[PDB]
Amino acid sequence: SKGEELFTGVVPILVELDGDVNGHKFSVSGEGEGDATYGKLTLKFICTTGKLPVPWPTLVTTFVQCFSRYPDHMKRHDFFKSAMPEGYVQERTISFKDDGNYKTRAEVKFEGDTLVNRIELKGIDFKEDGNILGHKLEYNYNSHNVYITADKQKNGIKANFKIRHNIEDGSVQLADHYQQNTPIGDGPVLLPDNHYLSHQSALSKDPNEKRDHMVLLEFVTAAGIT
Ligand SMILES: [Cl-]
Repeated sequence: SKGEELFTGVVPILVELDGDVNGHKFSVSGEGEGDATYGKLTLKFICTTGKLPVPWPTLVTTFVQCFSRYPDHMKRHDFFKSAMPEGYVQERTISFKDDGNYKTRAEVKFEGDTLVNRIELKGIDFKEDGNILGHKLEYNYNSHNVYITADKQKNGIKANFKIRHNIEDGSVQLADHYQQNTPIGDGPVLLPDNHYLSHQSALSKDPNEKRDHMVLLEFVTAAGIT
């Protein structure tokens, strides 16, 4: 299909995020590339406003599941590529256990030769010295399964999952994610049977980068259908 064909090699990516959490405003720009043949993503993000006012790991899920590797037998379930190049809107509520929540709305779509993810994020009701605004979360990340179900009435998909954020005290902060995707264009897409995306991530730093930043490498593959 047209959408599949857009991803057969390495595709440049651009990420732009405008955030407001507890009324503290911030912006992040990111860039890198995705290779859906390997399910592989490499990305570098810069906070362009100063220090990020929340922990870099709480933004990982927000900052392109179109680059997941769907196995050949699962190719009829790949909603994300089927919506391209016109793209899809990706909304989430992210509820941090005993703390505030983020709401995000992003558009993921090709703008010429580049896959772009443009996000607005608003965060409310955070504790002034909780794990988030206080920056108590470890700079690391765990593997998660993203359970995908069709959302036929929106011609898209929903997903539900909980991110495990390891805290500096040895405890874990859960970040419950509720996700809804809907195509930007009016035509048909692939509506999947229930399955999951296995996402694995590793966060590092560019020891030559003086700006507040995050380097993120990720591998994402679809599974759950035998
Ligand atoms: Cl999981």
